[PDB]
Amino acid sequence: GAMNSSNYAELFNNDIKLFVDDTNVYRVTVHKTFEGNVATKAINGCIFTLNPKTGHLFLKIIHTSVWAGQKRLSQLAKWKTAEEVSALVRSLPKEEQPKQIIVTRKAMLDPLEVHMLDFPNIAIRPTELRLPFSAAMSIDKLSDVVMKATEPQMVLFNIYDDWLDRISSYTAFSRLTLLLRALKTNEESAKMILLSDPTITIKSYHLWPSFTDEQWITIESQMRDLILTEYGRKYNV
Amino acid sequence: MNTVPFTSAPIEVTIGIDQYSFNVKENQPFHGIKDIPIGHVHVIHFQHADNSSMRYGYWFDCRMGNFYIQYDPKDGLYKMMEERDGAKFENIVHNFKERQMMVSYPKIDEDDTWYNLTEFVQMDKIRKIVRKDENQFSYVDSSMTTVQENELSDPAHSLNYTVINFKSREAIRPGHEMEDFLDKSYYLNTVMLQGIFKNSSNYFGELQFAFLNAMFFGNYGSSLQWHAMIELICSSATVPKHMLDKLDEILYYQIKTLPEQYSDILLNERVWNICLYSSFQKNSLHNTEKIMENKYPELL
Ligand SMILES: COCCOc1ccc(Br)cc1[N+](=O)[O-]
Repeated sequence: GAMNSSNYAELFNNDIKLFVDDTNVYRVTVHKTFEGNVATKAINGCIFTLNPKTGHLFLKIIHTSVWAGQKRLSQLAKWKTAEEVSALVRSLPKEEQPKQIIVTRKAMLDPLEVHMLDFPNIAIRPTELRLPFSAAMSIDKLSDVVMKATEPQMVLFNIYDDWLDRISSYTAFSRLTLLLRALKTNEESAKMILLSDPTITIKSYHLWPSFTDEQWITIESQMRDLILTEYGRKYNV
Repeated sequence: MNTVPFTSAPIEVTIGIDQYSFNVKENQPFHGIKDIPIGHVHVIHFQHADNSSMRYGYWFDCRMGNFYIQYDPKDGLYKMMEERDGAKFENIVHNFKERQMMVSYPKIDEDDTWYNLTEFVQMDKIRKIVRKDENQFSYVDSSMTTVQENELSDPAHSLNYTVINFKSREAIRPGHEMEDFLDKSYYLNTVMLQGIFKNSSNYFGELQFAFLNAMFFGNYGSSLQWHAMIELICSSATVPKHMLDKLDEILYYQIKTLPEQYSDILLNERVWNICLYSSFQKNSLHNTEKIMENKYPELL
């Protein structure tokens, strides 16, 4: 059934599973027309498909051409998401296919179930967690590859960098969700925290800076403060 | 006009014949139902006074044989049976008819209700949904489960309605996932009408039979089937105009006949609100929408 705080450790067991987040698939800017009406312009988007145990990210870039001449784009975006996730599963070797796919938004359940009819043994699950994966486009290297794409493209990343050499999957996912929650609540401050010290760099083959264990503790504390603060600046507390 | 004689009435029971019903007392000298209109299927049905659990009954057509009801004290129910001796049965009917020990099927001349509820219902199709080939009539009760319910446990006691499942490979063409899920026309017109039912009359016959079993026996799986068959039409953008017009008449008479006090359990809020107000056919069921709004505005 639904994934929640109670069954959280299941994410890090040895049954292959993927989170799918569709919130950055259909992205637009709203603007005025010469006649003073409102119109939208699509920009490139992406499906965020993540193995929380291993950190493997299947970033399917959604190029604006897929929307050309289509109606009801927000509905279509869910079905396109499900089509691409199904295509990804079929492309994987049997022993790499997931046993479960957890969708971050319940509106993806029926589209994904229908596209996965050929895979009756893959469980499609909602979640009660409010995960911050929308903030994936605040990671500079991910945003850059999405915006530069001139055609549909899949790009593979490890969203944990080399963290699993030193920490467990549980701890890695907790750090990722902390970073993304911070970027989502106050992107400017979060990015300042991550890059304030010019001596800590991002490796070419990494997404995040090369912090030592002690520096990650400082970073993580700075992110918590930011989230609590913003929570105060918001509700005045 | 045909007759189903009753050997006796040893236990107190409410007896239905189609949309009519009457109470019979224990050992009351009741010996059957006469003046049954020829040309339609009928259902005789029972609810015992001591145990309202299990409404049960028999679908039959008097053109197919001579049927009578006798209480079995071992199995504890009124059983339908066919008499092959046409003289033995005629003697039974005339004798009881002379003693005026029979109720008369109380049809008002102006009244087309039963025709309208059974227009497309055929005994031959009932006998394929309800499989018991040694009899010409068909037993149904409150508890019998459908083939679909069973897949989700005695096969011989099942209601073999046509399985409808909107999230199934049967319903969804590979490559048309979004199209077929949001517009069920190919599943209605190609899979179900052309493929399985062969024509709209057989589809409506099964829809009508499912409703009647839901209403007369409180059969839950039959109610599920009735609603599924409605939803499949309403969720199709492309339906022959004659089918939409006929569906509106069918549903109007079903909603008209339903007991006011059973709407809470026999009507699915989601299906009806979707069908009347959101679906492709939201504007194609004028008579049904008007009766539903005036008779069950709470549900909507
Ligand atoms: C084995 O005995 C079968 C007797 O058959 C009948 C019994 C009761 C009634 Br009412 C009518 C018949 N009938 O038509 O013959």
